[PDB]
Amino acid sequence: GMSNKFLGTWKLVSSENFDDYMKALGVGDATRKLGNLAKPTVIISKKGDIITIRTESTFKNTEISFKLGQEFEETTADNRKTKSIVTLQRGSLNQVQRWDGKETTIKRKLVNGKMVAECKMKGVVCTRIYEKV
Ligand SMILES: CCCCCCCCCCCCCCCC(=O)O
Ligand SMILES: [Cl-]
Repeated sequence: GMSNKFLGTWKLVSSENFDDYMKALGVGDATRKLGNLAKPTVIISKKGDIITIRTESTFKNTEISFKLGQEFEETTADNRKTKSIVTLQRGSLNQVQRWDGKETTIKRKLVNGKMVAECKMKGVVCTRIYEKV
């Protein structure tokens, strides 16, 4: 299953192309301004086969609990009501969000101890790097 190296508290240290990714989601100007200034902490925890990913930031908090491969209702930070699935592909934790005929992916993988989150929407790719704290 998911590597236990995912479990723990993660702090954003780098974000690239987040503004254009938010635009792709349809996020308004003022919201993106605070979204680009946020330095969220991500906590990944596990209770049995239920994985929990909590994101904490001054602006917004989110939390999703899921089992690999099983669709679930999700509310994103920008307040999208999506049906989402998390899968494992070569150790990569890949989350797909679907809503209003749209689709975006957030792929999380471990690289030299860092967690690297690739966010894709249409032809827009955003990379966010976290470090274990
Ligand atoms: C939680 C801070 C950002 C809040 C601003 C809302 C803009 C919508 C962005 C929602 C998708 C976030 C993708 C980041 C994924 C991650 O790095 O874990
Ligand atoms: Cl923050």
